[PDB]
Amino acid sequence: MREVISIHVGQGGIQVGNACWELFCLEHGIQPDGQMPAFNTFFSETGAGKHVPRAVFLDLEPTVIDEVRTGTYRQLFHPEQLISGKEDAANNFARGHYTIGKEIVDLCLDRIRKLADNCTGLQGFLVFNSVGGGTGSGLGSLLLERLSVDYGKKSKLGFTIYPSPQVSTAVVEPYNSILSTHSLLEHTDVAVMLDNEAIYDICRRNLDIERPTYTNLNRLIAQVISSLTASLRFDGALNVDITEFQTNLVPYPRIHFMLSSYAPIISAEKAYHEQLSVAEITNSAFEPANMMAKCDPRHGKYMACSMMYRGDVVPKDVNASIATIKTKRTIQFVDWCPTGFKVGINYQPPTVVPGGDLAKVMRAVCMISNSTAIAEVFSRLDHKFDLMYAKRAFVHWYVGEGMEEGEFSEAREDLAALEKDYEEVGIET
Amino acid sequence: MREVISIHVGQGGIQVGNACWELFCLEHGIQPDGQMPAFNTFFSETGAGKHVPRAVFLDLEPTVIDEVRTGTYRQLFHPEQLISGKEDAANNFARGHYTIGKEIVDLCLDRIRKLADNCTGLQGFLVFNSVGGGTGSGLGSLLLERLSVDYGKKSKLGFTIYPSPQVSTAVVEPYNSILSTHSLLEHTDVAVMLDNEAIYDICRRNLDIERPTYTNLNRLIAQVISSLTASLRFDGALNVDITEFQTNLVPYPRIHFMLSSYAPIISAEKAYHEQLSVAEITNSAFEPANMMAKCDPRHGKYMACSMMYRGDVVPKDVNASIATIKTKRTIQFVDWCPTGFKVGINYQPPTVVPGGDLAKVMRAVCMISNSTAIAEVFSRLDHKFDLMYAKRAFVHWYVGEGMEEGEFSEAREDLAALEKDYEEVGIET
Amino acid sequence: MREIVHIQGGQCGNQIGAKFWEVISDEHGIDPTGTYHNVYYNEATGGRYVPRAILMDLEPGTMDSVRAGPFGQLFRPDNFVFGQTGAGNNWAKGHYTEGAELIDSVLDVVRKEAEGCDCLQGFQITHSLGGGTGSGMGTLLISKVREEYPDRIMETFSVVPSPKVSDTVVEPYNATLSVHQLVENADECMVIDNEALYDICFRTLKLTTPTYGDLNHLVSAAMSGVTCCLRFPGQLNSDLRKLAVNLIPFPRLHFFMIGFAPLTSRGSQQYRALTVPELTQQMFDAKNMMCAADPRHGRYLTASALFRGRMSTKEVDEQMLNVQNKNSSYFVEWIPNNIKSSICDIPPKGLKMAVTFVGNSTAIQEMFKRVAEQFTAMFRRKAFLHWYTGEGMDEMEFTEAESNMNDLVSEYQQYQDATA
Amino acid sequence: MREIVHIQGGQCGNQIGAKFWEVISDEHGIDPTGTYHNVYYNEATGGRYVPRAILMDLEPGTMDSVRAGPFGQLFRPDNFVFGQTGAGNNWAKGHYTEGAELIDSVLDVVRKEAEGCDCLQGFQITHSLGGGTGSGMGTLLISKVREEYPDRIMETFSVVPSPKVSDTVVEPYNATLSVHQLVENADECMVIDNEALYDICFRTLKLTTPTYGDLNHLVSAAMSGVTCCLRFPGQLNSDLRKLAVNLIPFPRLHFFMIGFAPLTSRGSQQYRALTVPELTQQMFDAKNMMCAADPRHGRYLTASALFRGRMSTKEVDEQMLNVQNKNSSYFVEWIPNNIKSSICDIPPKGLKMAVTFVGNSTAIQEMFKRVAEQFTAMFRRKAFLHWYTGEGMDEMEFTEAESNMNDLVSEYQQYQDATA
Amino acid sequence: LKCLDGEDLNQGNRRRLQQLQQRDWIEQQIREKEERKRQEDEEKKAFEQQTLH
Ligand SMILES: Nc1nc2c(ncn2[C@@H]2O[C@H](COP(=O)(O)OP(=O)(O)OP(=O)(O)O)[C@@H](O)[C@H]2O)c(=O)[nH]1
Ligand SMILES: Nc1nc2c(ncn2[C@@H]2O[C@H](COP(=O)(O)OP(=O)(O)OP(=O)(O)O)[C@@H](O)[C@H]2O)c(=O)[nH]1
Ligand SMILES: Nc1nc2c(ncn2[C@@H]2O[C@H](COP(=O)(O)OP(=O)(O)O)[C@@H](O)[C@H]2O)c(=O)[nH]1
Ligand SMILES: Nc1nc2c(ncn2[C@@H]2O[C@H](COP(=O)(O)OP(=O)(O)O)[C@@H](O)[C@H]2O)c(=O)[nH]1
Ligand SMILES: [Mg+2]
Ligand SMILES: [Mg+2]
Repeated sequence: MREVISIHVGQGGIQVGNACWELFCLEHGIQPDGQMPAFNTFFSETGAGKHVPRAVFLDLEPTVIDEVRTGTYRQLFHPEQLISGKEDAANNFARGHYTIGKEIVDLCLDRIRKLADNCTGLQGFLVFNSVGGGTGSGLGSLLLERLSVDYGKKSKLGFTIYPSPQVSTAVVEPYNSILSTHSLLEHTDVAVMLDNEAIYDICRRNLDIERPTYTNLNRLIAQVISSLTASLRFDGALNVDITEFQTNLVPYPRIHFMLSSYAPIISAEKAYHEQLSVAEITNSAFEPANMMAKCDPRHGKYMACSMMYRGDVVPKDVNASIATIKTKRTIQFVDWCPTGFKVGINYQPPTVVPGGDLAKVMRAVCMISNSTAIAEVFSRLDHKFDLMYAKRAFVHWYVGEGMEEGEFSEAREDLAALEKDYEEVGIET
Repeated sequence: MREVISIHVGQGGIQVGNACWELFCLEHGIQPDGQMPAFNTFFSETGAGKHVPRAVFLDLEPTVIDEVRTGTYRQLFHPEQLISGKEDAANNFARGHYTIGKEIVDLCLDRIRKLADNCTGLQGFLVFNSVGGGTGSGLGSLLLERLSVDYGKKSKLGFTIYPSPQVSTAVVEPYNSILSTHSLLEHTDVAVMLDNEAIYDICRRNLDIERPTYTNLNRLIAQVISSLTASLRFDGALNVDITEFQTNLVPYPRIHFMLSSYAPIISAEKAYHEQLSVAEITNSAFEPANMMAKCDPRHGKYMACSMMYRGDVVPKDVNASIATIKTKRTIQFVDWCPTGFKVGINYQPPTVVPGGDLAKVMRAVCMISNSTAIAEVFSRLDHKFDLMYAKRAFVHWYVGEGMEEGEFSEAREDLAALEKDYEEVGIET
Repeated sequence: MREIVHIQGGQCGNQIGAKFWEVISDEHGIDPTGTYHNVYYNEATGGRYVPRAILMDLEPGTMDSVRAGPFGQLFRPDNFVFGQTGAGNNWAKGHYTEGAELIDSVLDVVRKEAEGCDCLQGFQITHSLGGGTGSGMGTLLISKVREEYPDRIMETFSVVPSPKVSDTVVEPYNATLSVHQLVENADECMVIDNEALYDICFRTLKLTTPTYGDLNHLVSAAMSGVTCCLRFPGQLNSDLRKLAVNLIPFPRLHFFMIGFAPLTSRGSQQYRALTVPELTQQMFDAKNMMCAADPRHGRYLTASALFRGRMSTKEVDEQMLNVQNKNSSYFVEWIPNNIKSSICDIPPKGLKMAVTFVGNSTAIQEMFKRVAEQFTAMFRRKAFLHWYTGEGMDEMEFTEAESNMNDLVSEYQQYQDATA
Repeated sequence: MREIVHIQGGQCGNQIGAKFWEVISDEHGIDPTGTYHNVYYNEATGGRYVPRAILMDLEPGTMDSVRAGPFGQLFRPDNFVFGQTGAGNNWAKGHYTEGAELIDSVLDVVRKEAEGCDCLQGFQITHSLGGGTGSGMGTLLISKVREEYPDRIMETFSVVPSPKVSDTVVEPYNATLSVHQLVENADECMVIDNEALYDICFRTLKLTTPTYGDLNHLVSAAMSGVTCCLRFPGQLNSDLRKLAVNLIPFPRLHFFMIGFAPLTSRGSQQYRALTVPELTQQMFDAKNMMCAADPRHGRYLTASALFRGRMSTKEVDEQMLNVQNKNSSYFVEWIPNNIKSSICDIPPKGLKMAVTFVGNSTAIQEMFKRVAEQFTAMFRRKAFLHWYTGEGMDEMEFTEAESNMNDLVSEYQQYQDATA
Repeated sequence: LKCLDGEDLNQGNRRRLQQLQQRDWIEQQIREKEERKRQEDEEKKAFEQQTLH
């Protein structure tokens, strides 16, 4: 009577979803080919032997879907969930949201309707996508719109890979990343900011590797997602359903942009020389050098923190360490929210993916913080946007596909107002 | 329920720290490969079997800090407790004190904060810096500033190595030893002057070893510091504490510069042919010959004397020796301190490091003398400063790092204040 | 004769009720197969015993918490009102949207188990005041049953939001929105707070790893003791209505404090001396109770002491008189002999004497400020308010409730320091 | 009846307390496990006997001393109130800043151990006057309890620092700060110094290596002999208030010297017998006492002598008359028959006669005079003063405190030359 | 209620057992990591030889 749909769109979304399904099929004893030698949430009995995962993979460039169809888990999925287009995204918006995306959105909605009928105790969605791309934003925006006008009450869990400050893999990512906000606000309930440069540095210092790769990023994001859904999937002294998120992290439905953090991200040799109890782990969890987003909360405030402790952890130690961390001076909460820490416990430790660099440890804490510092990120992005739109750069590639140019400023209008709203909630009464 | 953090900056500091941790790991039988086949003040159980020491080792020069990273202790320390830069500092203060160290002190102070919030009853710090070393003096002064502005109430007991009055191992030391004076004076409550020529004479006239080297001096200093921490470490018929060590040797908060002495430094031949009575060991712990900081205390005056023994002693004998010492004439006290002797006993005789010329001895005495003859040292050192700053020699190396030379006169006047203060209090009422 | 039904709601309430049923089976000597080895249990074909406890909750997961644990086979499957969603920390779910969908069935089952009796002495609920499910569902249920049987009393062993160590963020809203009704239609609202429970578990027993099972064990033992002067004979018996008469001067000061004795660690127990004076001195202290309101910061309007075992009644009564005359300031003067006693003739299993202290004091008012103050800093900015605003609430429903809370606490003051 | 709570404090205080308790146990025939083999001890379930004593220290190390050393299993695991920081030989620390955080709990436990008594004859303390923890915390507790229980007495077995044999350097500050309070809230401050103990264990017993345990044992023997005439029957009984009246003729002249008899070396033990002539000739000796002050440099206002064992009282009284009428100068004239006796019926373990000589003399003004000097220098240069200022205490106190000191000795000196 | 098993009596055993298990897993992971690193180095050497040929 519990399940979630995991829609994976774009390119980064589908790869992090591949890694996520690796981790899931692992920890539930499922074999990658589908058979089996606590899973009604993600996987499901098919009707003949195997088990199929609740997921649909949309994409236009057939390369990644073909790699999945000929990779290791070829028998896992259902050959309909893998919706592969015919053209590419070309890193713009109207070619995934106005012209071509309409050729796939209806088939997507039919498949999603099938997945919904095949389920009973629905709880929400888990969309993964980059926004710095062309189809992860456009088709993602269209799909969000169709769902919000089709299903309604069920809350969506966006996981959007934004552009980091320095590292850059496309020159037009500010444009479409700003274009996607016009639809991220309205339809999406929870949006978890994930950058890459922060995860790069995280893999550098903690995991001691010096040649990290996208696969490692995806492994870590899969770990965070599994620790997110452990409460639905497994036991726990203090369980946290997926409604506790919306009723604990969303002061106003227009300010719901959270950012992640995870611990302990330690290599093998660096845990040998490390105590790593609950106190140390909840001290490390707040270190901005461990956040999964380029933001320094020292220049912001915290509204709420959902902390899920998986593994053998007693509650009284959590309460005491929470008291300590809230008593610190450099981590200040807002006055209009004096009690902020929503803590849950699960009696299962992490389950390391085989062949990974991470070290397996009896305890782990996953923090998801609704804060006010992330606002500056948006501001930064607008900066970039302006320095292009001041000279009308690349507007032709968008106007060529029916995209009425008057939306652009409107986006930088609406998003701009968004920033003021953060300036409305940092007001110490 | 009691711990102590040790910091080792500079080259000589990290060397004497290597020797000191060798002696410690031998004292509690902790094997130099970490795992063990009275320690919670120093070591900590690292969550899996073995132990880690409570200390950080800072040095911009990666020579010696890497030499340890590959030496016979790389399995003991934690690889994050070993901080290295990219080059040296080259003996000038402002190099490793304003520009370069500015980045490394952040990571250092972070490590120190992690250690602090990992310990329970931290009592004090124990820094080390050969003030002649540019990186040593500079980075140590920066750390002292940042800790005194961060921690506050906790105490700090430096153990610095000065340039000898007559012999020297560099030409610009009298510069970068004056600049550290204000830092070590205003942000540190204790200080213990050490100097090689004194220890060299001690070795050459007690142990008969004719050609000593640094490592012998460092082993002996390790012995002194172990006899210091013995009270907090082990049992004791009459114990002392750092919290009592400070408030029994600091008559005024700005005259706390104490010299040290130790006995008995004897080899095997001078051990077997020796009665080794408490009276003789105490009457030898006063001879200006074996004072571990070059001066003539007879021509000066004493203010306070801590006498921390170890081994089997008879308090009757200790007090009788104290009396017959106060009877003497060459060593006279100030008027304003009638009871000038604090003593302390422990219950673990000295340890012996295979690789050292010291002989196993049932008893031992470590004396910390807060006196006024120590001012003489500064005088001579001050002398050198004149004969340099008169002609601005080498000042351009300083100004070539952002430090305007005007700070020189400020530090010189600050030290002249002490040079005048000491020669003032040493009078009657 | 003088029977009781046991409604449980919310995760905390259901877990504490499970613990309480294990303790009751431990006392009356019933192994989990429901056989002997009418006040609480009920007979069934074959000499089986089934407890008259209806278990309700919005999320079904708690089933695997009440059936899996030991002694979980005593209950009957027809007494499980388990929905499918889970109000999820939201009050309005269990009171306006989802509440009214299972309230009908739970009303049916409680009526079925009520008519099966002959002398319904009263109800006693176990739930929380912070969680949406517990608060909302239990409050709606209490409302409807006080609208149904206005003559029988209804005790609630309802915990309160912890003063300092909080675990949720929407706490004060639920706390106030449930107090606004528990002040109206309750009789014995025994309040319990996790902070004081940890205080006891860390200073009175010197334990090291308190799991929720231990706090539940403690509060359930106190729950047993408070009414264990009825199941057994007594040199001076008592019941629920005696407490309800001797413990509330005015019809709205009905929020009590609970304490238990004796409590000793390993060493202390190896050295402690168990005599009525020592139990008294341990009982009337500050941190031997389950309410983070230091009783010296107030005065006891009244307080009952239920002793159990074989003691000397003169010693008990003389000790009551002595402790009232000794700390005469900490009590209240305009009610003479403001301390009440009661004595049962049988101690718990494994003991030889034990006391349960139930004090209606004016000290709890501090609590009803701090939590209330929390609300004032979370409602003056509409923080998280759109959720409750969306499910059918109204701003008045909040504000007046707050005022009511204020009113309530002010009442204590208004008639704490009064005399003639 | 006439119970006595024995508070301890400080390192030396705790050592002397453990020694005193093991001596009392080996007297009353109490094995180190607490079984026979109310004035001091207290009953415990199963027939155990726990000592009615409270330990205290600002550092926890001393804990694992008293539990380690023999006769540690007796003390109750609750009375071990302790701190972490440690006053660290700084009076302000252990009297205003840190110890003041624990004084509340120490008062609570003392109030719990004083309400459980029928007739509390008084208190008794044992603590150094130089150590921060001991002096500071003890004297604050003294002020508290003497503003609590005015009708009862407050005895302190303080151990003043002998100036010659010194162990600390900031000692005179603590000494004067403790004497300024003990002159105001105490009744019998029998002082002890280590010089006299070294001399005794070095000359009158011919020991070789006097361990601190041994001098502690000597002080424990004196302390046990002080009040023995109350715990056992006697042809001439005594207590801690007959003593408190036959001695102090002025509300502030309450500083006593102790003396034990008989003490003889092991090698000379089989030699000269033990009868009241030898006990008298050994008792009044200047260097037989436990105070570095030659009575030849003064006189006695009063001298009590508590004999233990069994003897013809007429011989005792005849020897008293003889020693007074031959040593008439040492006894001041304006008080007639200034010497007092009290004979019990049970000697200690081993011996058959015993003498506890307690003298309130005017010859211990020196034991402050010299200390006065030890202050006046170390103050007028403000030596180590800043360690006392930075903790809240203002310099002013020291000044006025020294005043009292002078006033004190001034008073003494007057009674040395008020002839009649 | 005289004694409650909810307190942990054998905390030392829990601590030591967890320590030993953690050391075991750390050893296994160290070994597999060294193996992987050496295999990567040998593959790089193979590419070196191909290019030289
Ligand atoms: N963390 C993470 N980010 C990825 C991954 N793969 C791609 N990305 C991000 O995707 C962005 C590249 O643009 P795309 O996502 O490929 O553009 P698109 O909208 O998907 O259009 P197509 O490339 O045609 O599918 C970059 O910002 C990447 O950071 C991945 O595996 N892990
Ligand atoms: N007693 C003792 N002194 C040492 C030892 N090693 C170095 N010293 C002293 O260190 C001082 C020189 O300063 P260093 O800190 O070594 O030079 P540095 O660290 O390279 O500083 P930069 O050149 O600026 O980078 C000299 O006075 C040495 O006598 C040792 O092992 N024992
Ligand atoms: N003393 C005690 N308190 C608990 C326990 N379980 C939960 N609590 C608290 O009770 C509150 C939640 O109440 P709950 O029964 O879960 O209702 P719900 O949140 O609406 O489902 C939270 O503040 C929990 O911390 C327990 O087992 N013992
Ligand atoms: N006669 C005797 N004196 C002691 C003994 N131990 C300590 N002393 C003295 O007690 C003084 C220390 O004071 P103390 O209050 O115990 O130290 P603190 O606990 O740190 O405050 C020192 O002068 C010690 O010499 C002992 O065993 N016997
Ligand atoms: Mg695309
Ligand atoms: Mg260097």
